[PDB]
Amino acid sequence: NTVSSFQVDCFLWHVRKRFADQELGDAPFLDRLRADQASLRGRGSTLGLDIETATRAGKQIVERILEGESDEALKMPASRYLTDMTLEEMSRDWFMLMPKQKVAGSLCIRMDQAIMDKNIILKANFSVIFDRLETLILLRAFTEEGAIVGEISPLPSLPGHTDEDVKNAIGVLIGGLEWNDNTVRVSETLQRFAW
Amino acid sequence: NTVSSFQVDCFLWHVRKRFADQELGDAPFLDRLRADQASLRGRGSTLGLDIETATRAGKQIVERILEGESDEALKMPASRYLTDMTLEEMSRDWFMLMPKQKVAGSLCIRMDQAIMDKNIILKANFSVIFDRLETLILLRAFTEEGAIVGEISPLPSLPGHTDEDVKNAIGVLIGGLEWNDNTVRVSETLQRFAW
Repeated sequence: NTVSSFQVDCFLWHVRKRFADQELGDAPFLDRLRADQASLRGRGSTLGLDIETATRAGKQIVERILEGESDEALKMPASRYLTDMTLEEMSRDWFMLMPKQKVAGSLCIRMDQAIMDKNIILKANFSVIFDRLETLILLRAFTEEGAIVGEISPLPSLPGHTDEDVKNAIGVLIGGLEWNDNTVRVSETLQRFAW
Repeated sequence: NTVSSFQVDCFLWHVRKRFADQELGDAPFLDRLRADQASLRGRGSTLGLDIETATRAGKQIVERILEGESDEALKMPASRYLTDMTLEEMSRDWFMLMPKQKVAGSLCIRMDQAIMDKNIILKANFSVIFDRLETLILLRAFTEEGAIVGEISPLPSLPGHTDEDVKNAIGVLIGGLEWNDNTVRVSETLQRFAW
């Protein structure tokens, strides 16, 4: 119930206190330390439980979360994060004059039917693993003139998407753009990891 | 003198006429064809030379320029053009609040001393050959917030620059930026071809 979360609190306080004992903690850090020895004393008093049995039981619950870390904290490989786009580029507002939107396997594909006879380049920020595209943060289509005209975005409310899903979304976006005579080009950091 | 350039004119006219004979030429193309049969007739008249001997001698001068092409038109390898930056990005105006400029082997290096505690990424548009950076069109430093703060540009009035020159310029730019506690990151298309 509440007692268990309060054992968690008492133990975690004792933990950051052992931290602070090296005296590397920040002034606000230690302020929170005081604030929390206060709050925990007030709760242990207007509750009715000693805080040492609570510290022991919070040690027990960190042993359970440590059994969770012992189930295999860390997977077996490492990831790499690749960026074509400044944050600005990722978050810059844009619009399409005649939208074309589509959903395909946890991926939103947007483009503007009104873009014709432009050179478009595709930039993406994503994640690789085993030299293969692990997960897509975002992709965007820019005109050499500088305009955003298409976007491949991850759908949050779905259980993940794959590298083949992204190569398919890219191919479909490029097809839609090329239909209107737009010469579409891919940033090297996508050639090298998603074709 | 003038007669030789006019042999060049008469021959090159006969050439584009042989083109036009397939009737694939544009309306303005053929307009220029007429305009030029006119101008060449007027010049051959108020000059005093037949245009057929001039066509023969222009064939001789294209044989000399063809001996120039026979000295070895085409080198021995092929190049590739790599783009991080839309034209906009390359030509977008910027400024530095406290400039730092420098010349190093046909390369201009600019940066802003006033940039501190930013994440900067380096994008470049350049040319490779044998999977090595042949020649740099331009490089620019952007902040994740979107601001240009440094630039590595080719100096036109000098006899070319090398890939080592560019790796040195990059290293120097990154050093200058990192001095002010800015975390500098390189676009993958530079990692993969210029380190």
